[PDB]
Amino acid sequence: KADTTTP
Amino acid sequence: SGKVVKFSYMWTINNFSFCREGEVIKSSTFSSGANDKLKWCLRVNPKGLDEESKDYLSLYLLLVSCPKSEVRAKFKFSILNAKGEETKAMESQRAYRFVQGKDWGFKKFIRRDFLLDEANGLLPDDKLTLFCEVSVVQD
Repeated sequence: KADTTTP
Repeated sequence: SGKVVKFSYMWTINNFSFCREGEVIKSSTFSSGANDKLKWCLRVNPKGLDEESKDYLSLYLLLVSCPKSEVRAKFKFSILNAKGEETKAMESQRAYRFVQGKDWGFKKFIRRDFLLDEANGLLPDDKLTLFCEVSVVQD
């Protein structure tokens, strides 16, 4: 699964 | 106007061992879509993003600007060895929703110790070559 660093 | 709907970006980082970087390395911006209006870059955390990924290099695709609201795109990251072969590939299992300013990627893209071991041949002449293939399914 990919993750993101921005809300 | 037509659109560039798939594209592959190759990025070489020289002197990777000496990257004194949570600190980010940012690639040049590259363009996609209709009239180059979708703008992207890659972002690399050589020593990890947070504490849970300190042992890893993290790699992200960032949407820098877009004309409308959202862009949905699949993406795949890989490393090119000395022979130019793709290795250590990681790809989204699905299209992810991007908006201007948002990234998607892999906190744990690859272990630092594996990357730094010369027997694996991923840093020929201390050069890290990343490969990012993107497929825009919407916008």
